[PDB]
Amino acid sequence: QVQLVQSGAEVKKPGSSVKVSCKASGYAFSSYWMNWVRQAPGQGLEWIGQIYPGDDDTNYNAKFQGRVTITVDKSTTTAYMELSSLRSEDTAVYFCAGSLMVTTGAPFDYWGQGTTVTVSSASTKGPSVFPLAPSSGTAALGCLVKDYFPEPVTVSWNSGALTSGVHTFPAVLQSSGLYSLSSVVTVPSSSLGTQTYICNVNHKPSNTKVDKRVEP
Amino acid sequence: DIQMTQSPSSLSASVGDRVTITCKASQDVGIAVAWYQQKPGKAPKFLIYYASHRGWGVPDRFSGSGSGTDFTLTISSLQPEDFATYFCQQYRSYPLTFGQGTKLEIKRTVAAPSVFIFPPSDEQLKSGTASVVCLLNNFYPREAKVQWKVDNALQSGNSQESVTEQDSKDSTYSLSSTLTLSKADYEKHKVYACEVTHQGLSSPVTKSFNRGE
Amino acid sequence: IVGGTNSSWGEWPWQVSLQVKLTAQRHLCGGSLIGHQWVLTAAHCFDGLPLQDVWRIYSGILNLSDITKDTPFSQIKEIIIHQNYKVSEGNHDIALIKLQAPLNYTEFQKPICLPSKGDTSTIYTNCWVTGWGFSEIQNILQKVNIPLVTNEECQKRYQDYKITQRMVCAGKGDSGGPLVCKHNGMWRLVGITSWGQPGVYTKVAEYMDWILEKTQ
Ligand SMILES: *[C@@H]1O[C@H](CO)[C@@H](O)[C@H](O)[C@H]1NC(C)=O
Ligand SMILES: *[C@@H]1O[C@H](CO)[C@@H](O)[C@H](O)[C@H]1NC(C)=O
Ligand SMILES: *[C@@H]1O[C@H](CO)[C@@H](O)[C@H](O)[C@H]1NC(C)=O
Repeated sequence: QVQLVQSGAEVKKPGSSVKVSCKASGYAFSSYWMNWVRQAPGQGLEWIGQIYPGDDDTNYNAKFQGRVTITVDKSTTTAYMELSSLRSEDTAVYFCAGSLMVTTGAPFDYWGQGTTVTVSSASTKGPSVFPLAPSSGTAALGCLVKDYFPEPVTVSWNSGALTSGVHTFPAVLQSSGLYSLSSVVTVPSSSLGTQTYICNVNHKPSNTKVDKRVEP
Repeated sequence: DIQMTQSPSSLSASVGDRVTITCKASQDVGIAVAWYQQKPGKAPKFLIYYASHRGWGVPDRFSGSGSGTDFTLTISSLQPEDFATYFCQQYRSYPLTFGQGTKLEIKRTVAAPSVFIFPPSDEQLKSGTASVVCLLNNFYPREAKVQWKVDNALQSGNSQESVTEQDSKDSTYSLSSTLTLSKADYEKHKVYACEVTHQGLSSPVTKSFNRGE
Repeated sequence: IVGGTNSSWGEWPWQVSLQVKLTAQRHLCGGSLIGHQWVLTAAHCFDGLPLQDVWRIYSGILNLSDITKDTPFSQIKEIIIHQNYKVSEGNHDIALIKLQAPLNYTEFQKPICLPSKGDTSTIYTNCWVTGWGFSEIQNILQKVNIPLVTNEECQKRYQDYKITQRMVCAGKGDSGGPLVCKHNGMWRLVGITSWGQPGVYTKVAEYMDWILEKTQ
């Protein structure tokens, strides 16, 4: 089948460069335009450029011209996008998309799953986990995962034994440059005196695992 | 560059409803307009090209129309799988441009938020920072408003709000508000209150706690 | 990059369908729109059907099943078969059709650029043949990426037929259908299907002098 598989997520610092790859299969790689599109968390979709692998002809968005170089490797049928002089504003999910038509570059009938690129001067840091202790017929428990970088952080309650009513909110980038996240769950207030709730926080980028019990 | 403006930015509908999304180009793009569907965290999916023709395997309920500067996407009978963000793209001239996106949301009966307030934990205070969290649980619509009052003083610029996607079961939203204060500033005051204004509440609901109590 | 051999609207705007309405209208041959009034196809399509009154030509058409009595069509005004062509032989299988009324170029109807006189010796690497060939007639216009083969290498297989320098070899393809190859970022009509072993195509480059003279 037709597949576009991109490389894994990248974390870069300002002034460096990132090279995102897109391995294509299941079609005539050299006969279709390969387009690169990025989706910033707060600026929608933005077309970067395109390359026709057969002739290596390229068209770049004037915004990125001078910083993006789209190249292909016909042997492995892989397209690359190299964005240089990275800025924090370049943080976005970068997609490769194949043109619908052999004869023109747009529109795009198929997209890659996307490559998350995070540009930040911040350094890798494990999460500080704090409890959102319930007050005192549903009571709310929580878990404040704060000051971690890079994303993502996975939070589970009682090692998965408690999934009902669990809400893990999207992380927010703070002024410190670190991400913060809160995970909450609602349980009967009576059960607070019977059951113990454990916030299981895993941050693979830092290899840090935190298990914090939540009690009044 | 040709700008593409989609309307509305958000749109609530129910399974079986007929919904219409419009895209307006700042310049004449002829019919060189395509439509894409993107669900959260996934890649956009190709729906329409040349403003009217469906893509490979696109259900017939998806209909595109328009020409010149005004274009429309119509879904005759919304299926639960159709709720997602929709983008219009123009490829008349380079650089190719997309619309800001129109999010289709499941319409639900109004639900008032359950408001919870959490004082900063002792562990965090030892670190010199205080985070007080206000939780709005299982409410609809999304436009709940949250305000932070410190000793009846309306805080501003020191709070960040995060909201979840529609719950897969109840289609409700949940929102968290985190007022971040330094330990020095946290102890200056006594009463911390979270005031929530929502469509489903008769009057704003305020949950407060007294520091150290 | 999706769809396989199925084509998209406007992908091959030069593609035209030649049909005859004797008792039940059916598709017989493909053609290349090379101008407002000019269509280039294979001569053998007219063997036994010399009358211009019966021929209907459809441009900007993807799905032949969508053709209806209300569908617009072009009527032939002049059938210029190559003087050297003979029904008993496949050599010089190039014919020019003049439409009674000029066609308007649209997103679905555009001419295909013809090769220059000097392009008789150039080598093409990204070549495609499009048509509604047989398996019945495929409803959707098909596209196939086929590599070109040198005349010397081709003659080894068609031992029963003399492959002249005015022919191209390669190897869902109609008689008279286009053989287009992208060179220097521009698509050019390299050949015309004549024999449907490898496909054999009339080399449009060698016939440019005849094409321009008749056209002008
Ligand atoms: C092409 O379209 C036909 C419908 O006419 C369909 O049966 C076939 O599976 C399609 N092929 C591809 C590769 O999508
Ligand atoms: C082509 O048109 C016919 C009717 O004219 C329609 O039934 C068929 O589905 C069309 N082709 C495709 C691939 O849908
Ligand atoms: C087609 O071309 C003719 C002649 O140039 C012109 O009168 C007409 O407006 C054009 N468009 C259509 C839709 O016929």
